[PDB]
This record gives sequence, structure tokens and C-alpha cells, in this order.
Amino acid sequence: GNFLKLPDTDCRQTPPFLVLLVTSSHKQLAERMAIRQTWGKERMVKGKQLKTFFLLGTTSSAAETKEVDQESQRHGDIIQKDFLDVYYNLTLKTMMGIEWVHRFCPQAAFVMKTDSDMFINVDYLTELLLKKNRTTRFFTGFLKLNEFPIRQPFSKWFVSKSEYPWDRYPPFCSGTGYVFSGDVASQVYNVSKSVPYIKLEDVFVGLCLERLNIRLEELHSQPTFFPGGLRFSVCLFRRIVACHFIKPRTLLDYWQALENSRGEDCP
Ligand SMILES: *[C@@H]1O[C@H](CO)[C@@H](O[C@@H]2O[C@H](CO)[C@@H](O)[C@H](O)[C@H]2NC(C)=O)[C@H](O)[C@H]1NC(C)=O
Ligand SMILES: CO[C@@H]1O[C@H](CO)[C@H](O)[C@H](O[C@@H]2O[C@H](CO)[C@@H](O)[C@H](O)[C@H]2NC(C)=O)[C@H]1O
Ligand SMILES: O=c1ccn([C@@H]2O[C@H](COP(=O)(O)OP(=O)(O)O)[C@@H](O)[C@H]2O)c(=O)[nH]1
Ligand SMILES: *[C@@H]1O[C@H](CO[C@@H]2O[C@@H](C)[C@@H](O)[C@@H](O)[C@@H]2O)[C@@H](O)[C@H](O)[C@H]1NC(C)=O
Ligand SMILES: [Mn+2]
Repeated sequence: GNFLKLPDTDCRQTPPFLVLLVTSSHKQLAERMAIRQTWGKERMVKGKQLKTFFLLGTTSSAAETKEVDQESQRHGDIIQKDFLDVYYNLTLKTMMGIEWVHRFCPQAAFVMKTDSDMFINVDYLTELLLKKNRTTRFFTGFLKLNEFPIRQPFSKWFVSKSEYPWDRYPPFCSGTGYVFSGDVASQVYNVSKSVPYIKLEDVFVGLCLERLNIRLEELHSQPTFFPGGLRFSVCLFRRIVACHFIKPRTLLDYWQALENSRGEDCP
């Protein structure tokens, strides 16, 4: 599948319950280390297996290439293919992770694609997934159902009429963090080449899901995904799945907070 790097893992021997696919660029070593020491730490969660992998492309920098090679050797949790790792190549990065699930971890019950600047409560997520009784063609996160392409020309998410010619986008979930049943990876990979390309990964995936007639669903009666970020509180963070706008130092402090208060009860 042209994977310069493959994780040292065997999903047939121990099928994971939840696989985390984390996007980060080569220089963001601090982010990856904070995740590996916090919510990305592999463990049983209510007896369910959690695995964490980092999606990376390639870089022109010889120094960064070397560092990432050493990191892969030392940690074995990097999935890599030869594509220029840049913001407007995030669609390739996403499709690489989905390809990895399809070819090497079709046993995964659930897969979460997430950003590096995020806080994820796998405990609460696992609890909600076990409660949802939705194991096939399932896809959730922060639902974006009536979106219009951004035509403001210097905007990060700007798309020309040539890049996306229609007035509205299909349903999709924030690329900050979305979750799906493992089977969906195979279906998306399968239809990927037939769907109109878009440089925005979450929209691209939304196009594929629409082609597949897979409808987006809310994970819970209450909001659990926060692309806009949140005011921090131990009690609030115990009852959410994902929060954006979290830098590495902050992530470590939040993880420590939750550890320090483990054992107290909340309203
Ligand atoms: C996305 O990554 C692809 C693959 O690396 C980039 O395409 C290559 O661009 C390099 C220059 O960096 C050329 O030398 C190659 O001929 C291209 N190869 C292919 C297969 O296209 C592409 O430029 C990247 N996208 C963006 C927006 O930077
Ligand atoms: C003010 O919030 C922003 O509002 C725009 C619409 O006006 C849009 O909903 C933004 O979400 C982004 O939408 C992009 C496609 O247009 C998508 O590729 C990005 O990943 C979205 N970003 C987030 C944070 O989900 C929204 O931020
Ligand atoms: O070349 C790049 C640029 C960004 N990212 C990742 O893509 C996600 C989105 O980037 P960022 O948070 O900077 O932007 P946002 O989409 O929250 O505006 C993050 O996990 C980044 O680490 C990446 O893997 N490669
Ligand atoms: C998930 O299922 C729980 C167990 O209910 C039993 O099993 C499911 C698969 C159905 O066949 C149901 O008719 C059975 O009684 C429920 O307690 C729980 O509410 C379900 N969760 C949701 C979100 O509906
Ligand atoms: Mn981000």
C-alpha cells in the first residue's frame, strides 16, 4: 500500500476496540509526546483494547526526516506514506489512515481520527460507544449539516468554485475529531477514487459517506465534541469526548488535574 512505515501491531491477534489515528506534522514532536503520555497511552479501558497511531507524510527537511525515522524506531506507532505533509494534503493523510485500517486493522470495532491540539476522554467515549449499540456503518462527532463552502479568498478553508463548484457541502463532522465503526474505513477507501476530490479532509469524507448512504448520528443526547473549545473543569471534562484548542503544556496540566481528582465525585 506504499506505507514507508507500518506500526508494529497485529489486529488479528488482539483486535482493538478503539484505534486512535492522530494527525500531526513532523515538527510537532512535543504534541505527540504529550499525547503518548496522556490520552494516547495504550491500555484496556473497561477491558477494551485502545491503540494509538500517528499519521505522517514526508518532508523535504533532511533533519526532520531523520528525527521521524528515529521516533518511528523508538516508538513503532507511526503510519507513513510518501506525500508532502502540508495542510492542503490533509485529505491524503486521512485517506492513508483509512487505508491502514482497511488493509491492516479491519478488526477494529471503532476508529477515531483526531487532531494533535486536542483533549480526548477515551473512558467516556468507550462508555458511550458501548451504550450506543451502533457497530456497523456508524459515524459521529460534531455534526455540520448545513455548511456552505467558504469563498473568502484568504481564508484557511477557502475553496474556489473550480475546487468545489456547488453552493452547499454534504453533511460532515468537524475534522478536529470524528469516530466511526471500523467497517466504514473499508467502504470509504473503496469509493474514495470515484468521489470528487476536495483538499478539506472532513468534507471529502462527508462526500464519501454520502455516496455510501451512511447517515451521520449524534453520539449522545448531550454535546460531547467541542471544536470551539471549552472552559476547563474536572467535572465537565469527565463528561465530554473531545475538546479542541489544547496545546501540549495545557494537555499535560489537564491530564494531571484529572489524575489528582480521580476519586472525588461530581454533581
Ligand atoms: C501533496 O503531496 C504530493 C505528493 O508528495 C505533492 O505532489 C508532488 O509534489 C512534488 C513537489 O513537492 C513534485 O515533485 C511531485 O512531482 C508531485 N508528485 C505527485 C504524485 O503529485 C503535492 O504537491 C502535495 N500538495 C500540496 C498542496 O502541496
Ligand atoms: C465560525 O466557525 C466556522 O464556520 C465556518 C462556516 O462559516 C465553518 O463551519 C468552520 O468549520 C470548518 O469548515 C471547513 C469547511 O468549510 C472544514 O474543512 C473545517 O475543518 C471546519 N473547522 C472546524 C473547526 O470544524 C467553522 O470553524
Ligand atoms: O502539515 C500539516 C499541518 C497540520 N497537520 C495536522 O492537522 C491538524 C489540523 O491542523 P491545525 O490544528 O493547525 O488546524 P485547525 O484545522 O485546528 O485549524 C492538526 O492535528 C495538525 O497537527 C498535519 O498533520 N500536517
Ligand atoms: C443497548 O442495548 C441495551 C440492552 O438491550 C437489549 O439488547 C439490545 C441489542 C436490544 O435487542 C434490546 O431490545 C434488548 O433489550 C439497552 O439496555 C440499551 O438501552 C441500548 N442502548 C440504546 C442507546 O438504545
Ligand atoms: Mn486544530
